[PDB]
Amino acid sequence: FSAFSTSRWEYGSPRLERYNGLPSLEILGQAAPGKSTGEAMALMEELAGK
Amino acid sequence: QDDISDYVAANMKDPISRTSGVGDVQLFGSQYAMRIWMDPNKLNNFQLTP
Repeated sequence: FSAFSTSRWEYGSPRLERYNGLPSLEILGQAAPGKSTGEAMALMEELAGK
Repeated sequence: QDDISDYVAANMKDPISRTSGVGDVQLFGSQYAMRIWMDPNKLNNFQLTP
């Protein structure tokens, strides 16, 4: 095999995921104990705008 | 028309097709493809066939 090939080490994803047909990364998190889940969702949605 | 059709196929047809209550989606175009337009004279020169 060394006659007709070369080898190298590179980084790759062991597990790829898609959401609604498009490549995606799932982020799991919780709201802070003082605040509600809706506020956390809205804040993280606003952060994604940046 | 080809670029617009490819963009619609890649980013708009699939999400709409899975929208609730949408039964069938007919694309008025065509998605991109790798077109290999062969030349019979050049293929004959090199003793090659499709």
